[PDB]
Amino acid sequence: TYIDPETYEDPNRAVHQFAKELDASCIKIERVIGAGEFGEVCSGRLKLPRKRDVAVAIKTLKVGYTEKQRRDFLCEASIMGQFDHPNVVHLEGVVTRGKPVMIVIEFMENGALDAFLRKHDGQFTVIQLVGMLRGIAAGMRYLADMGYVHRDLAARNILVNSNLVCKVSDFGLPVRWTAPEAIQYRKFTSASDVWSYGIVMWEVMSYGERPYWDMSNQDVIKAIEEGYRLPAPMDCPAGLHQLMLDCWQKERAERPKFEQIVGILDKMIRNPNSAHH
Repeated sequence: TYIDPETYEDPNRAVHQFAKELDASCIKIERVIGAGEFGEVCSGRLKLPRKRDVAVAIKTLKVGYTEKQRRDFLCEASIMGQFDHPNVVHLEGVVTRGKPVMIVIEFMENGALDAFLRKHDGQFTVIQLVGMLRGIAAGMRYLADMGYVHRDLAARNILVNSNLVCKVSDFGLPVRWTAPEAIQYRKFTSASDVWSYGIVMWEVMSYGERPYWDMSNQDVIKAIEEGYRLPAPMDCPAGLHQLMLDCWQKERAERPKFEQIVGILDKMIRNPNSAHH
Protein backbone atom coordinates (compact mmCIF):
# COMPACT_ATOMS: atom_id res chain seq x y z
CA THR A 1 0.00 0.00 0.00
CA TYR A 2 3.20 2.28 -0.05
CA ILE A 3 3.41 4.43 -3.27
CA ASP A 4 6.59 6.55 -3.71
CA PRO A 5 5.71 10.25 -4.27
CA GLU A 6 8.86 10.70 -6.55
CA THR A 7 6.96 8.18 -8.83
CA TYR A 8 4.70 11.29 -9.40
CA GLU A 9 4.31 13.60 -12.46
CA ASP A 10 3.23 16.25 -9.87
CA PRO A 11 5.04 15.82 -6.48
CA ASN A 12 2.40 18.15 -4.81
CA ARG A 13 -0.52 15.78 -5.71
CA ALA A 14 1.14 13.11 -3.45
CA VAL A 15 1.27 15.75 -0.63
CA HIS A 16 -2.52 16.54 -0.83
CA GLN A 17 -3.31 12.84 -1.54
CA PHE A 18 -1.86 11.48 1.76
CA ALA A 19 -1.60 14.63 3.97
CA LYS A 20 -4.59 16.57 5.43
CA GLU A 21 -4.07 20.33 4.82
CA LEU A 22 -4.73 22.28 8.13
CA ASP A 23 -5.78 25.89 8.92
CA ALA A 24 -2.82 27.86 10.42
CA SER A 25 -5.44 29.60 12.70
CA CYS A 26 -5.76 26.18 14.48
CA ILE A 27 -1.93 25.86 15.02
CA LYS A 28 -0.03 27.42 18.00
CA ILE A 29 3.82 27.71 17.95
CA GLU A 30 5.19 27.91 21.55
CA ARG A 31 8.96 27.10 21.66
CA VAL A 32 11.93 26.14 19.49
CA ILE A 33 13.04 22.43 19.87
CA GLY A 34 15.64 22.08 17.00
CA ALA A 35 16.69 23.32 13.51
CA GLY A 36 15.46 20.88 10.80
CA GLU A 37 17.40 20.65 7.48
CA PHE A 38 14.80 23.19 6.07
CA GLY A 39 13.53 25.34 8.99
CA GLU A 40 13.29 25.72 12.80
CA VAL A 41 11.40 22.70 14.25
CA CYS A 42 9.15 24.31 16.96
CA SER A 43 6.85 22.65 19.66
CA GLY A 44 3.17 23.58 20.12
CA ARG A 45 -0.48 22.42 19.99
CA LEU A 46 -3.15 21.95 17.24
CA LYS A 47 -6.95 22.44 17.81
CA LEU A 48 -9.18 19.58 16.45
CA PRO A 49 -13.03 19.80 16.56
CA ARG A 50 -13.10 19.60 20.45
CA LYS A 51 -10.39 17.11 21.69
CA ARG A 52 -8.62 19.16 24.40
CA ASP A 53 -5.67 20.28 22.15
CA VAL A 54 -3.09 17.90 20.56
CA ALA A 55 0.53 18.59 21.58
CA VAL A 56 2.30 18.75 18.16
CA ALA A 57 5.79 19.42 16.80
CA ILE A 58 6.04 21.75 13.75
CA LYS A 59 8.65 21.38 10.97
CA THR A 60 8.64 24.83 9.26
CA LEU A 61 9.95 25.57 5.74
CA LYS A 62 11.77 28.96 6.00
CA VAL A 63 10.72 31.54 3.32
CA GLY A 64 12.57 32.33 0.00
CA TYR A 65 12.58 28.55 -0.70
CA THR A 66 13.12 26.97 -4.18
CA GLU A 67 9.70 25.57 -5.34
CA LYS A 68 12.00 22.45 -5.10
CA GLN A 69 13.06 22.66 -1.37
CA ARG A 70 9.21 22.84 -0.83
CA ARG A 71 8.78 19.53 -2.89
CA ASP A 72 11.74 17.81 -1.08
CA PHE A 73 10.44 19.04 2.34
CA LEU A 74 6.81 17.87 1.66
CA CYS A 75 8.00 14.50 0.11
CA GLU A 76 8.48 13.72 3.87
CA ALA A 77 4.75 14.45 4.59
CA SER A 78 3.64 12.52 1.42
CA ILE A 79 5.43 9.38 2.83
CA MET A 80 4.87 9.67 6.65
CA GLY A 81 1.12 10.31 5.94
CA GLN A 82 0.65 6.84 4.28
CA PHE A 83 1.59 4.90 7.54
CA ASP A 84 -0.70 4.17 10.54
CA HIS A 85 1.08 2.19 13.35
CA PRO A 86 1.87 2.94 17.04
CA ASN A 87 5.73 2.85 16.64
CA VAL A 88 5.83 5.19 13.54
CA VAL A 89 5.37 8.98 14.20
CA HIS A 90 1.76 10.11 13.47
CA LEU A 91 1.30 12.93 10.89
CA GLU A 92 -1.49 15.37 11.97
CA GLY A 93 -1.35 17.34 8.65
CA VAL A 94 0.36 19.98 6.42
CA VAL A 95 0.25 23.70 5.46
CA THR A 96 1.11 23.68 1.69
CA ARG A 97 -0.20 26.84 -0.07
CA GLY A 98 -1.81 29.87 1.66
CA LYS A 99 0.07 30.21 4.98
CA PRO A 100 3.60 29.57 6.38
CA VAL A 101 4.50 26.00 5.05
CA MET A 102 4.43 23.35 7.89
CA ILE A 103 4.39 19.57 8.66
CA VAL A 104 2.47 19.09 11.96
CA ILE A 105 3.66 15.78 13.53
CA GLU A 106 2.68 14.28 16.94
CA PHE A 107 4.77 15.60 19.91
CA MET A 108 7.37 13.14 21.26
CA GLU A 109 8.13 14.92 24.60
CA ASN A 110 11.52 13.09 24.95
CA GLY A 111 13.05 14.05 21.52
CA ALA A 112 15.54 11.85 19.57
CA LEU A 113 16.58 8.55 21.28
CA ASP A 114 20.38 9.07 20.97
CA ALA A 115 20.07 12.41 22.91
CA PHE A 116 17.42 11.17 25.38
CA LEU A 117 19.72 8.22 26.37
CA ARG A 118 23.01 10.22 26.64
CA LYS A 119 21.01 12.43 29.12
CA HIS A 120 19.43 9.46 31.10
CA ASP A 121 22.70 7.38 31.10
CA GLY A 122 22.30 4.15 33.17
CA GLN A 123 18.78 5.19 34.38
CA PHE A 124 17.01 2.33 32.47
CA THR A 125 16.74 -1.40 33.24
CA VAL A 126 17.40 -4.06 30.57
CA ILE A 127 13.60 -4.89 30.25
CA GLN A 128 12.85 -1.15 29.63
CA LEU A 129 15.66 -0.89 26.98
CA VAL A 130 14.59 -4.19 25.34
CA GLY A 131 11.06 -2.60 25.40
CA MET A 132 12.27 0.54 23.60
CA LEU A 133 14.00 -1.61 20.88
CA ARG A 134 10.91 -3.85 20.77
CA GLY A 135 8.86 -0.78 19.68
CA ILE A 136 11.30 0.26 16.90
CA ALA A 137 11.22 -3.39 15.64
CA ALA A 138 7.39 -3.25 15.63
CA GLY A 139 7.78 0.11 13.77
CA MET A 140 10.04 -1.48 11.12
CA ARG A 141 8.07 -4.79 10.73
CA TYR A 142 5.15 -2.50 9.69
CA LEU A 143 7.19 -0.24 7.34
CA ALA A 144 8.95 -3.43 6.07
CA ASP A 145 5.72 -5.26 5.07
CA MET A 146 4.21 -1.90 3.88
CA GLY A 147 7.05 -2.15 1.24
CA TYR A 148 9.04 0.82 2.66
CA VAL A 149 12.85 0.82 3.18
CA HIS A 150 13.95 3.56 5.69
CA ARG A 151 17.54 3.91 4.37
CA ASP A 152 18.65 6.25 7.25
CA LEU A 153 17.73 4.15 10.37
CA ALA A 154 19.57 5.44 13.50
CA ALA A 155 18.85 6.29 17.22
CA ARG A 156 18.83 10.04 16.29
CA ASN A 157 15.90 9.34 13.88
CA ILE A 158 13.88 7.36 16.51
CA LEU A 159 11.74 9.68 18.79
CA VAL A 160 10.66 9.05 22.45
CA ASN A 161 7.46 10.37 24.21
CA SER A 162 6.55 10.83 27.98
CA ASN A 163 5.75 7.02 28.11
CA LEU A 164 9.21 6.00 26.68
CA VAL A 165 7.50 4.70 23.48
CA CYS A 166 10.04 4.86 20.58
CA LYS A 167 8.65 5.57 17.08
CA VAL A 168 10.45 5.62 13.68
CA SER A 169 10.80 9.15 12.11
CA ASP A 170 12.86 11.10 9.46
CA PHE A 171 11.19 10.26 6.09
CA GLY A 172 13.07 12.71 3.75
CA LEU A 173 16.44 13.15 1.84
CA PRO A 174 25.54 8.06 7.52
CA VAL A 175 28.21 5.42 6.67
CA ARG A 176 28.47 3.62 10.10
CA TRP A 177 24.69 2.87 10.09
CA THR A 178 24.59 1.60 6.46
CA ALA A 179 25.13 -2.07 5.40
CA PRO A 180 28.13 -3.14 3.23
CA GLU A 181 25.99 -3.86 0.08
CA ALA A 182 24.19 -0.44 0.49
CA ILE A 183 27.48 1.57 0.98
CA GLN A 184 29.20 -0.25 -1.92
CA TYR A 185 26.38 -1.09 -4.41
CA ARG A 186 23.30 0.95 -3.16
CA LYS A 187 21.36 -2.32 -2.54
CA PHE A 188 19.08 -0.67 0.09
CA THR A 189 16.48 -3.24 1.32
CA SER A 190 14.56 -4.20 4.53
CA ALA A 191 17.72 -6.39 5.04
CA SER A 192 20.02 -3.31 4.95
CA ASP A 193 17.59 -1.64 7.45
CA VAL A 194 18.01 -4.65 9.84
CA TRP A 195 21.81 -4.02 9.76
CA SER A 196 21.06 -0.36 10.69
CA TYR A 197 18.60 -1.65 13.40
CA GLY A 198 21.47 -3.78 14.82
CA ILE A 199 23.55 -0.55 15.07
CA VAL A 200 20.49 1.12 16.76
CA MET A 201 20.39 -1.87 19.15
CA TRP A 202 24.06 -1.07 20.17
CA GLU A 203 23.36 2.73 20.31
CA VAL A 204 20.51 2.00 22.78
CA MET A 205 22.40 -0.40 25.13
CA SER A 206 25.52 1.86 24.92
CA TYR A 207 23.14 4.75 25.96
CA GLY A 208 23.71 6.96 22.89
CA GLU A 209 27.48 6.32 22.36
CA ARG A 210 28.68 7.01 18.76
CA PRO A 211 28.91 3.74 16.77
CA TYR A 212 32.62 2.85 16.35
CA TRP A 213 33.52 5.91 18.53
CA ASP A 214 36.03 8.11 16.55
CA MET A 215 36.89 5.49 13.88
CA SER A 216 36.84 7.24 10.45
CA ASN A 217 34.29 5.86 7.91
CA GLN A 218 37.36 4.54 6.01
CA ASP A 219 38.51 2.58 9.15
CA VAL A 220 34.91 1.42 9.92
CA ILE A 221 34.51 -0.23 6.46
CA LYS A 222 37.94 -1.97 6.42
CA ALA A 223 37.12 -2.94 10.04
CA ILE A 224 33.82 -4.53 8.87
CA GLU A 225 35.45 -6.26 5.82
CA GLU A 226 38.09 -7.77 8.24
CA GLY A 227 34.98 -9.13 10.15
CA TYR A 228 35.19 -6.63 13.09
CA ARG A 229 31.83 -6.19 14.92
CA LEU A 230 30.90 -4.05 17.96
CA PRO A 231 31.00 -5.64 21.42
CA ALA A 232 28.38 -6.06 24.22
CA PRO A 233 28.05 -2.61 25.81
CA MET A 234 28.33 -2.66 29.66
CA ASP A 235 25.49 -4.77 31.25
CA CYS A 236 24.05 -5.85 27.84
CA PRO A 237 22.93 -9.55 28.00
CA ALA A 238 24.86 -11.83 25.58
CA GLY A 239 21.84 -13.20 23.62
CA LEU A 240 20.85 -9.55 22.95
CA HIS A 241 24.39 -8.77 21.65
CA GLN A 242 24.03 -11.96 19.54
CA LEU A 243 20.95 -10.47 17.76
CA MET A 244 23.17 -7.46 16.95
CA LEU A 245 25.60 -9.90 15.16
CA ASP A 246 22.81 -11.64 13.17
CA CYS A 247 21.69 -8.08 12.05
CA TRP A 248 25.41 -7.55 11.08
CA GLN A 249 25.71 -10.89 9.12
CA LYS A 250 27.60 -10.05 5.85
CA GLU A 251 25.24 -12.22 3.66
CA ARG A 252 22.08 -9.97 3.77
CA ALA A 253 19.81 -13.11 3.42
CA GLU A 254 21.26 -14.54 6.70
CA ARG A 255 20.12 -11.55 8.83
CA PRO A 256 16.86 -12.02 10.74
CA LYS A 257 13.61 -10.40 9.49
CA PHE A 258 11.82 -7.64 11.50
CA GLU A 259 9.02 -10.12 12.47
CA GLN A 260 11.69 -12.66 13.71
CA ILE A 261 13.25 -9.75 15.77
CA VAL A 262 10.02 -8.58 17.51
CA GLY A 263 9.61 -12.30 18.34
CA ILE A 264 13.04 -12.70 20.02
CA LEU A 265 12.85 -9.35 21.98
CA ASP A 266 9.36 -10.40 23.34
CA LYS A 267 10.77 -13.65 24.85
CA MET A 268 13.49 -11.57 26.60
CA ILE A 269 10.90 -9.20 28.19
CA ARG A 270 8.86 -12.42 29.00
CA ASN A 271 11.89 -14.37 30.51
CA PRO A 272 14.70 -11.75 30.95
CA ASN A 273 17.63 -13.99 32.12
CA SER A 274 17.36 -16.21 28.91
CA ALA A 275 18.79 -13.00 27.18
CA HIS A 276 22.23 -14.59 28.11
CA HIS A 277 21.60 -17.40 25.42
